Amino acid sequence: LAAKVQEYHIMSSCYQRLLQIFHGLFAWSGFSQPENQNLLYSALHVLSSRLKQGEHSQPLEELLSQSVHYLQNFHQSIPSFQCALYLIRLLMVILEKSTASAQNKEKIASLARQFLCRVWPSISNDQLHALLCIYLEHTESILKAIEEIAGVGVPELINSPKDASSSTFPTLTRHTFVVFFRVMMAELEKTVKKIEPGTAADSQQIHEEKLLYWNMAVRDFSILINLIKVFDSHPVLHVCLKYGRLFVEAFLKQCMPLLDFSFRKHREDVLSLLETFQLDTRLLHHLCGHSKIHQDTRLTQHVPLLKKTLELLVCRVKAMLTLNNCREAFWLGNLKNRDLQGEEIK
Amino acid sequence: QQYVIQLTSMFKDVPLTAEEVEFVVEKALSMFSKMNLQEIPPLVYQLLVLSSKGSRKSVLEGIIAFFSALDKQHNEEQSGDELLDVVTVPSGELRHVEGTIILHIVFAIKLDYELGRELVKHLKVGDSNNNLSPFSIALLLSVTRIQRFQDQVLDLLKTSVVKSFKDLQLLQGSKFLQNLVPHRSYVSTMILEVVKNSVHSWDHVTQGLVELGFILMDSYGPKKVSLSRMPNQHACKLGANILLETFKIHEMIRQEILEQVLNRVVTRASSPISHFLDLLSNIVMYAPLVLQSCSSKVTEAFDYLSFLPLQ
Amino acid sequence: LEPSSPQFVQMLSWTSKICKENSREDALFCKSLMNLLFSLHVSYKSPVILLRDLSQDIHGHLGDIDQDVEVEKTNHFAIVNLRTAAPTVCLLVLSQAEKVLEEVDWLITKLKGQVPNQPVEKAIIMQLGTLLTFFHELVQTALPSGSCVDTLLKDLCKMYTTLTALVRYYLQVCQSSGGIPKNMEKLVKLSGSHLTPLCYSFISYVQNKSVATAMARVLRETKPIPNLIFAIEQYEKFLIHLSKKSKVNLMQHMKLSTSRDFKIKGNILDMV
Amino acid sequence: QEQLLQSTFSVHYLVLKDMCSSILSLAQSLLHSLDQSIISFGSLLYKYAFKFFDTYCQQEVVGALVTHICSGNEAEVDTALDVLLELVVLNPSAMMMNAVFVKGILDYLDNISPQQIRKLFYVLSTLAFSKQNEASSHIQDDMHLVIRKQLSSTVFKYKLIGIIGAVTMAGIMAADRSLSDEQCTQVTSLLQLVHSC
Repeated sequence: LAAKVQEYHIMSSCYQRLLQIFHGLFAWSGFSQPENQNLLYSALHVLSSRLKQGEHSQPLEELLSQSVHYLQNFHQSIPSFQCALYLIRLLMVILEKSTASAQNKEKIASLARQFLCRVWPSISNDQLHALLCIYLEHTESILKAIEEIAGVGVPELINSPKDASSSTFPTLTRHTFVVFFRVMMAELEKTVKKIEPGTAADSQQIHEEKLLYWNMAVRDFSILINLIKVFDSHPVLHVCLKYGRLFVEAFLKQCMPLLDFSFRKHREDVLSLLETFQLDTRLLHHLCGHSKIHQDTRLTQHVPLLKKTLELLVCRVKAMLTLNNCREAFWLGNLKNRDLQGEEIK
Repeated sequence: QQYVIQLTSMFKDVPLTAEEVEFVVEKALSMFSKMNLQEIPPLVYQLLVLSSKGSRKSVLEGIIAFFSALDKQHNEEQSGDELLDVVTVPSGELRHVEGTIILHIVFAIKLDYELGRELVKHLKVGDSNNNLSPFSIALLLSVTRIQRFQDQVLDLLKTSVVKSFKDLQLLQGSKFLQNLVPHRSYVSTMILEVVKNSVHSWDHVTQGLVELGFILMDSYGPKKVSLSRMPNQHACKLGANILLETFKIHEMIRQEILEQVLNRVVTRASSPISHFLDLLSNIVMYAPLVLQSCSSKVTEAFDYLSFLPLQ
Repeated sequence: LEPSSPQFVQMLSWTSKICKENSREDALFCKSLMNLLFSLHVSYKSPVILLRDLSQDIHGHLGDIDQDVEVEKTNHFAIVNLRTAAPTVCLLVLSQAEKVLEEVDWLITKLKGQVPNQPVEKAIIMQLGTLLTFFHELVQTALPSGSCVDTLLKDLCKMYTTLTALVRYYLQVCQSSGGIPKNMEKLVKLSGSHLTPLCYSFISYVQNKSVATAMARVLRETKPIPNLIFAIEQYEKFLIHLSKKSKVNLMQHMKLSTSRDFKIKGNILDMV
Repeated sequence: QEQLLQSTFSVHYLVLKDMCSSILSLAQSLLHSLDQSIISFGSLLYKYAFKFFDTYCQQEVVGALVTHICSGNEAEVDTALDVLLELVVLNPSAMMMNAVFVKGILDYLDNISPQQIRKLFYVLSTLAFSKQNEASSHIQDDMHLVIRKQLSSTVFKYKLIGIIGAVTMAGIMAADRSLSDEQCTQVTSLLQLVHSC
């Protein structure tokens, strides 16, 4: 059908149901035990035969990958979005059989981007969250993908006829932007959390690499909060005001010691890092004040803990300064409260 | 006011919703005073065997509140000159119907644990927990005969008495707070009255009572080997009072109390055992009473006396 | 002595008469005497007036934090001398205030679990309105940077937690839509215009002017100011809840919360 | 593991039988958990305790299992019923004389879900149809009357219980083994009776 709708709407549901059956069959706990490993091998052989048969006896890796290449061919034409998510899930459960995952975690992510960039003519928020969570984790250099999505989100808001949200990501609208924001910030928090510094025993290259990684992380975090100025609605504001607290807690907990260790060797980088984070925390304070200017219980519910773990950072910066015998260098001062757009309220 | 016993047949087979059963149990609560004292236990049996498939909190709450109020009224208006005076139903009838009803409730709880879990969660304590009463304390003490609820009710009783003694120690320590509030019956005298009231020929609470006494003594003994010591000392005093009180009244249990006290006091561990020693000296004051029941445990305690150190 | 007799009253009068008369250099003697006075006076009425008119005298001797305020010292108690007030009396009066807050919070939780709630509310409001003058009086003192300022921050956090418990109880009560009388309104407005901004002005002065166990001690320092900020913000949030419930507004009286951002200097080059 | 407890109950059963009441109390206490490993361990503890100990402790075991079944909680009911099934298929003769206690459960048929009633009738039937009982087959001819008096009732719920029990007992009575005798005629008579009722 590259070049009456009852049959099309029936076969679409059949196509979705079929891959649902496949995913249900290929993802049960019995395959963990080695009793039915022969049954699993026979099923994989049945799958892989339709490419090129002739060798019943084969290594597991070879026919596993051949079956995967067979199933990947169905991305040529599928009619819905649920079908695409199910195909991705089935590929996900099949590929984890192989021990090595050097290339699989990249091919899955590339296919997921190929599905997400497809226009999908007519989609619901409960499924796009899962698909974008699959895409966002599997790419290497998560911060690069996050920053790229943030830098291609602006072709929407800069020039869009009303509801004609055709960006270079054709599934970025004014009704589904909050899902993108939520998964983006959640994945940023998750990938930040798992970093760990230790004992400063490594060479200068390791420390400079970690500082560079953190500099990229905080730059992207600033560019991800900064565009809530133009998108000020209840759910996006709520999700940013929650996961910003989460990220600040992660930054204080995990990479304050790494800030402690290398103050001697690299003092010019860390100070600029703190100023760059200070700008973002200033805007977060502006958000915290704006949340209570207009009384709204559901959004104000989170501001006490945010204020606590955002004064914690200032006091811990003072603690870091005192740890290296430099107490006299600390100097405080209040700040002028601003609105979200930036003014001087009185 | 005569066909209420057969008024329960309407809620047996047909399904109902919560509002109408709540209304009829409210009517039953309002007519508890009207019907009779003696007719209550069969009605309680009928409603409680109905309650498995329907309302379960309401009936238990109503029974507990009614009997707490009746006990409170009888206790308040019972005091007076030993002469002709106004009184409601006498003690010999009231304690007996309370015993039958508590035994029936324990049996019904044994038939389905959900009622017992609802009862335990209902009487959860910090807070005053004003629903505590001699009847409710007796209930909680008699549920301990089931293995599912033993620790879950003993720890609640322990924290309750600790909270009460903390309240007393806080209230006696100031004038302003003492000036504002009127005193409420603190749960120490509540249990100390339940043990005395237990003379009326029911024994299904003695085991819970002695177990509570021993737990409450062990958990708050003087471990010296300053503010929190005063509740921790009043609790031990209450435990000793409770144990000595159940020693005299009930006969079947006095063989095991002395055995436990001896088995806990004759040790080489050199742990502080002053309170157990004081209790043992207090309960061997009634020398013939020990000789009637348990004259053997002291003998093998004597046979072991050669091994212990000098102190 | 039984706490109702002419002898008890004359004994308390005699101890108060000494505490209003003489001056002694020793810190132990005055601390024992103050403990004696509070032990007598705590069982004859609430000491909440004594704390106010004692800390008002404490505030005179040390000085304000603004560096340009002419206090009057009011000479209430002669035994609270210059060398007496700094490490000894302030810590003790803070402990006594913590005891008073414990009593008030027990009253509040008892009365909330109760549901005669007409006069008890007035009494609690009276005590809070009295000791809030105490806290407002000794916030601006230039206390020594030892443990006394940390104790003050801990007790102030306790005060705020108690007051939010009271506001929560009024949330639980005002479901009748008319349970906000004037005695609460004065308390809330006065708490807005006396204590809350001065907390921030004090925190500015506290922060500004100054092996593994060293690291543990350093991390031990960082708790009280964030704890206080969290308590204050929780208070304002529950106040917003109460304003949304019964259609009145209370955030008119108290201003917008100021916010803090650390700075730095290029004076670490002096270190090397 | 479980061969550890197997050796425990195999070698030192004579000394361990002194405090078997405490053993049963411990098993009863730990059967009230939520996972499956602890519950299975307590189940096999009951089983092994019944296997080696004295007849009085066997009576105590079956009493504890009966009160477990009538307690009410679903996991306890299923576990205790499975324990009884494997216990009666393990040592039918010792369990045979204690049929009174297990039959006494049948008075409480409002605390048990409909599905577990079939399992209860199954375990009771396979208890009452071992050929060791043919010397004095009383449980079988008692249950043929219990089922009749259940089916001839007027309450609908007991009629449903009766049809469930009659079918699941006729199944065991006409079980295919390694017969074609008068027992088959009795099976036929029971089926036409329960069809007419």
